[PDB]
Amino acid sequence: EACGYSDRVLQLTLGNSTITTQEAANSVVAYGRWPEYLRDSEANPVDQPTEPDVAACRFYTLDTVSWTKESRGWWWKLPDALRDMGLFGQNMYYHYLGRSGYTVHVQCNASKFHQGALGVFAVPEMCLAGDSNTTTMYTSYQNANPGEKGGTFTGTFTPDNNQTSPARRFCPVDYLLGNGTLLGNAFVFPHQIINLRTNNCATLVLPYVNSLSIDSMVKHNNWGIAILPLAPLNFASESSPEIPITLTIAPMCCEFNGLRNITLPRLQ
Amino acid sequence: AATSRDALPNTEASGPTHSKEIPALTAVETGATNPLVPSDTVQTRHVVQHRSRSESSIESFFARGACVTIMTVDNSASTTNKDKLFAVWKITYKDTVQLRRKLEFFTYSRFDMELTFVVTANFTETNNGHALNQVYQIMYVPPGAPVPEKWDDYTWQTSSNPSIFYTYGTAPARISVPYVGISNAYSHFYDGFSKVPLKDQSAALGDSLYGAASLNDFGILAVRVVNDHNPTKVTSKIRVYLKPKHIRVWCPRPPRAVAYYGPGVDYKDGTLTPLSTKDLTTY
Amino acid sequence: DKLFAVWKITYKDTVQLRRKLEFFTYSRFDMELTFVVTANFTETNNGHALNQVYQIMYVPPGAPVPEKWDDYTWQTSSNPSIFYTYGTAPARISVPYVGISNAYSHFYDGFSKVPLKDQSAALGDSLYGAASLNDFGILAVRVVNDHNPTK
Amino acid sequence: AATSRDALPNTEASGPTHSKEIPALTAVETGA
Amino acid sequence: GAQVSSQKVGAHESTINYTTINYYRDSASNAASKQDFSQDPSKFTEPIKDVLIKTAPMLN
Amino acid sequence: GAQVSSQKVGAHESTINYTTINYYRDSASNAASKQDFSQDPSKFTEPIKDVLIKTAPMLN
Amino acid sequence: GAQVSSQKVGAHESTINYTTINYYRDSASNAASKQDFSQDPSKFTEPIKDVLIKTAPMLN
Amino acid sequence: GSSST
Amino acid sequence: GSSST
Amino acid sequence: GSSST
Amino acid sequence: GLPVMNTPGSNQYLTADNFQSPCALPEFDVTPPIDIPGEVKNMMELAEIDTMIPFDLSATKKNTMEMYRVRLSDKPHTDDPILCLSLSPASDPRLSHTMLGEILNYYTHWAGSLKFTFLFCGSMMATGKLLVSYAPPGADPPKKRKEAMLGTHVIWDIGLQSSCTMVVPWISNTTYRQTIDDSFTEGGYISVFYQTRIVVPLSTPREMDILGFVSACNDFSVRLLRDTTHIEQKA
Amino acid sequence: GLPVMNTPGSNQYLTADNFQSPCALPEFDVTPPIDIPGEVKNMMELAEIDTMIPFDLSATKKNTMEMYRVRLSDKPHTDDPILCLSLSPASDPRLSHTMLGEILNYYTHWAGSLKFTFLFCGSMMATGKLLVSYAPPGADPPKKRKEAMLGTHVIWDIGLQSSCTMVVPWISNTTYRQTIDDSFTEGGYISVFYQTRIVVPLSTPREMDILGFVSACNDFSVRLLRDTTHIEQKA
Amino acid sequence: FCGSMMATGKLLVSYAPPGADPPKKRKEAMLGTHVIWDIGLQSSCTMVVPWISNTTYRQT
Ligand SMILES: CCCCCCCCCCCCC/C=C\[C@H](O)[C@H](N)CO
Ligand SMILES: CCCCCCCCCCCCC/C=C\[C@H](O)[C@H](N)CO
Ligand SMILES: *C(=O)CCCCCCCCCCCCC
Ligand SMILES: *C(=O)CCCCCCCCCCCCC
Ligand SMILES: *C(=O)CCCCCCCCCCCCC
Repeated sequence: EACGYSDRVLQLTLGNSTITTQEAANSVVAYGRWPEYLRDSEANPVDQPTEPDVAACRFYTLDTVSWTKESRGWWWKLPDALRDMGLFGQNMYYHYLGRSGYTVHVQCNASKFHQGALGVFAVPEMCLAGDSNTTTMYTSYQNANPGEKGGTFTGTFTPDNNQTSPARRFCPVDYLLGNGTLLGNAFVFPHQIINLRTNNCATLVLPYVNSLSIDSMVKHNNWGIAILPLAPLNFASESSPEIPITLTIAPMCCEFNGLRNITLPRLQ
Repeated sequence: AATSRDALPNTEASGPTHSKEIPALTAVETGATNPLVPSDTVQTRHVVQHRSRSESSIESFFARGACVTIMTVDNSASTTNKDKLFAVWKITYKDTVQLRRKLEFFTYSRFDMELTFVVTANFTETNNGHALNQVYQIMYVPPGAPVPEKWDDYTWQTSSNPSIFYTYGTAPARISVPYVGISNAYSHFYDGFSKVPLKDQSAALGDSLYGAASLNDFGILAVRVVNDHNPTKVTSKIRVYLKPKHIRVWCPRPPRAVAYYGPGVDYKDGTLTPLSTKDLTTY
Repeated sequence: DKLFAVWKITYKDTVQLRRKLEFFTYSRFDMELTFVVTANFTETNNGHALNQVYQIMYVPPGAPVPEKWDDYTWQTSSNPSIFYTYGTAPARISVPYVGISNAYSHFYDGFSKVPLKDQSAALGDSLYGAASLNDFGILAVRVVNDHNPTK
Repeated sequence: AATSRDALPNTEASGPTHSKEIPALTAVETGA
Repeated sequence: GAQVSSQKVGAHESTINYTTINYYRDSASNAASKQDFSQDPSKFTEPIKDVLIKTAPMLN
Repeated sequence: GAQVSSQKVGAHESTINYTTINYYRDSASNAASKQDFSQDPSKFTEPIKDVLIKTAPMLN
Repeated sequence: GAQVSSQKVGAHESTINYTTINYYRDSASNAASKQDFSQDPSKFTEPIKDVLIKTAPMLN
Repeated sequence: GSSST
Repeated sequence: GSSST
Repeated sequence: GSSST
Repeated sequence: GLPVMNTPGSNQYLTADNFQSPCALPEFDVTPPIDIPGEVKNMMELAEIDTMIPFDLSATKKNTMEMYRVRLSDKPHTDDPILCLSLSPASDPRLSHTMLGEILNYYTHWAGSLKFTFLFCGSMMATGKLLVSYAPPGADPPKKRKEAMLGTHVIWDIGLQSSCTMVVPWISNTTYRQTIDDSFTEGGYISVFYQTRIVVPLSTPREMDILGFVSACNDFSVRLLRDTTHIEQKA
Repeated sequence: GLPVMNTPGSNQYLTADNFQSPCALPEFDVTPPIDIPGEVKNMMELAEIDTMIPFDLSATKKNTMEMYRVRLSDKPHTDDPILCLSLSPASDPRLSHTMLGEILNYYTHWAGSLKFTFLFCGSMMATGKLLVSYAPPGADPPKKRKEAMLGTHVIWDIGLQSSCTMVVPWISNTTYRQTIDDSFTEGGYISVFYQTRIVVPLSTPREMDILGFVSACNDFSVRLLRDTTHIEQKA
Repeated sequence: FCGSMMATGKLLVSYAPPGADPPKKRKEAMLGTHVIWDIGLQSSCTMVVPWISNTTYRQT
């Protein structure tokens, strides 16, 4: 635009929160569908829904992780990563049912002299593979759900050989996208790439996706966020560079049904 | 209104170019694929395109019966340490690999299911003897109905369960079933658990398998030889073929790249090297 | 092992239809295939076999050819198969004009490879008059039944 | 004219209430 | 109740048609019509918020 | 003498119809149409002589 | 969707006709109509650039 | 001839 | 319906 | 009666 | 003859099929119907009739008349449950044998709203307020009034209208639930508490029974017909 | 009865047939669809999405993340190839596992135009010009820029538009190619060269990666459905 | 921002209305009114502290 508007410079405002960026690579709307509230013709639970609106549909920043030459990748699940985030988390644990869309904003700046590229993927039903070759489908609820800290990918599959006290955790191998399919094909999922010379962030607007209009947020994650180094971090001639990666995520058009007493999960 | 059997777009003739229009240059970071066609980067002639994508419509891609299981039954005398063998199979497409991999190009699906049954029998013992033509009963028992415990017990009465009585040597049996899911679509992947572990509850009590939803998702097929036994032993097998008709699919996925290892997405050590050696600058 | 059969689809293994088609250089047609199936006992013994079912699987160039009568390829999720019951009417299917050219070539005066000077003779070599090595694929046929004591 | 395959009645939206209308209270002795 | 549709004719020897009658009350019993629609790949190939013009810079 | 009715279509790939011809003189030989009616449960759920208004006291 | 054509009648006992309905979507499944055309042999029998008049000298 | 339902 | 040849 | 597609 | 090609399914017998077949008694003079009272058109009509719940299946009360009686008394207020029940209408032992439970055991799937009605059978002189609760699944099942109050509930005041109804609204993730015990399609928790206490004057019984009934609402339906486990035939 | 004559094909089971058959669950109440995002109507839609190429299948890089990275450096100009690839999208080991390659392995025949897009992942300070080439088959496969330039090509200038696309136009003798290695239906040669050289200032990495993607154009189609060799089930 | 053009960074500027523990960690500050500032050519960034008060005027 001759008034200066740019593909690269954006402002997102949800609730009492605003994100600015000056080095964006446009932004993605997954499957071309913007988030929406549940329509009457698709509705299923009959009780009046709660719609917390600005109290929950706002940007929550998770703990910042660190990208280094040895990093194999990171993953998070939604809504799990937001289970402890203000009134969104509260609404989630107080209700049997809940649905939500999200704006995901991944942040990672560096310099004109650094290089590297992060693949940022939003995967519907991101089922990951377990650490076991003695029992399949054995990852425990506690290990499947890290909350905001997320998990990581590994370059090596290593089977849990403790049969007495199994680890019961995932063992997500990076080139196999943590799920037995090739990473080079993850681009069929809604994605952006943070290539440090080009941009310093990724923005993905995710609709609620499921085979149901609404479901148990506590039992089921709708989306997975997978961040993998497609091209490794590098800087000048330093052997041990580091740059931070920050995740900020906002729920959108979230509504809840089936109010009762609060859920108190076994998370450890 | 564009149909699957319509011809694809014609190539339009294009000549030399020298401008500020830059189709070839792009930025994959955006998450988009550059929509180019040959006339954007080379000189083209006019071609009237007749080819179509008719055979790769979702319906056409799936319009085939695939074997999902082999059930074994026999017609032997039940004796104190061993009974006449009837078969019980939990309905699924995950016991075999080929249809499973095709459905798993997608996250969710809706379809009407066509099941076709191929039935073959043979003698197992040496003796001369004979058997007369067998009739088979394929009974569907849905989650909650009494599963048969003996080849001849009351459950084979089927007052409400659907059964097929198939006569050996006649055309393979076939039935259709509608979209029977308890959700708006079948989930090929469920990133969740069927139970929330509560703190106030024992770990055992809150536990459940990762990625599993209803323990008896679709029920069972129970198959038996209806005939009484012969002096001679005859073993039979029922091969089940599944075809998804009237199908819709959502959310594409990368296909399975390493061997299947159970009903989930798990993989086995030693099978994780799909790709083969090939040098970067070797054609 | 139990014997299953594999045949490279062609009209050139027999002579009569071949000679008729070869009155012409090129052709287009829809192909109708009909299958007549006959069985017999080979050993002397008395015994018996129950009625056989046969699987005729089409495997097109590139699909896994079966190595054993009972391996995973007979699952046929995508290849077309006919399950034929012994003693019923001969099996039959139709196929459209499936050529990768605008017509079938009954004669191809050429090679599938150009021998280049910068390449070894072995590397540039190919049979005279042959085009695609696996032109139309194979039919793989098996008896689906398990074995009898009698052959 | 209501057929076996007709959809069942829609749920109508309803809000808070404070009145002499007492749907919840009843008397099963009546046989109803 | 017969449905008459046209065939797309491949090899040739007007429009040739074929006939179909459904014999059963349940649509699940029907054969597949194969009369399917195509859609544009955009939701997967161009999921970006701002419409892409291919001759223009993707980043401006 | 063909009877043409519509199917209620569940999973999808206009109105789809199906055809039925009765081949026999005796109605007992016919298939079941499954075109059935529903009725209100009142004769069992509210068999009371005085019409029940649910917002009112059942006993007045 | 029925196609009604005439038979050429050989031995006799009006026009006698026969009926054909295509049962399948793919034209490849159809029977052969045998309603074929003839052409003149000229492209093989007289492929010469200058039209031949048979009463005239072929070489002039 | 035909009846329609 | 019908075609005539 | 008949439908045409 | 007309050229025909036999398709798969030929000569099979599907017990759920729906074909014509020849009549063995041609031109039989059928007796006309008469207008018998009580005609039923759909099994859900029966599911909408209230039937009584066998709540107290203790070892000594089960399979006796006592199983239908829930004993209350005029004891001091407590926040402890009078009764606790799982909303698994075909599989919980207290619901599976009600008319609703029985019909649901001939089907694989159920959906819709239900309602529980309680009848107070103490003397006219007895008064009391009770809290009837429905907690949708996913949290700790209520064992104290404190938790039960936070879910769907009705505070019942005992008086001339002898009975009170709590509607269990259809609140589910899936569009239909399974008619067996299944965690994925679990329905949640029904419970009853003392809101104040039962109070009686002198010369009055200090203990009494309440009876409970369950029935389906007009939005309730079932599907996928199946055999029941509620009857068998050994030998 | 109506006189009929059974034809060949009678009683067979063709797995590709398309017939009606009886419904085992008559009058079943089907759950309606909801508008789930991401519906696909044709497998070629997936083939038009860019997926990343495992170019470097060396013994130590294959089956690791490194296989997707093509290393460049600021070395002096050479006319020697950065990479060489055969246009055999279903059978060349670098293309056969891409999403396009995978879908093509369920079909016998492919036709149409393709496009390769490369992404430069060095620092902003790094500059360079590269030549991306497509040589239709029939001559010596290009091993020097001199030959590669004579075919279809794009000279890529590295800058703010991070990526560059070369379209491989449909140029074939046959109307469809086979999805296996076949000389008669061979597609030719894809290659990449240094046009000038990568140049960096001081304090900058002298080596970096480019990533490559392949996808189909709107004129691309496949036919003759078949099983893939890319999955098996031993025992 | 008064660093060099070569310096980059993202900062979070926060406003927490009164009544809870004053934020000493980003975790708490994020939950209130805030702006995530990306450093670049637009040198400066503004957070608006919206009038959020119990009383109609505050004391000075
Ligand atoms: C007389 C024989 C009747 C046979 C009736 C079978 C009815 C049950 C059909 C179940 C449908 C299975 C569909 C495939 C599997 C699921 O889609 C996946 N696990 C995803 O949910
Ligand atoms: C279930 C059985 C399916 C069988 C399908 C067979 C499909 C393949 C048909 C190939 C067509 C062969 C036509 C004859 C040969 C060629 O015309 C000549 N070599 C000339 O090119
Ligand atoms: C519409 O269908 C009216 C025309 C009827 C044409 C002839 C029907 C052929 C036999 C149909 C049997 C129906 C199967 C229950
Ligand atoms: C009404 O039925 C007029 C139309 C007739 C349509 C074709 C009938 C198909 C064969 C019917 C046989 C009747 C069985 C005794
Ligand atoms: C045009 O076909 C309208 C007239 C229909 C005449 C009766 C058809 C007889 C049965 C046709 C079955 C079609 C096979 C799928």
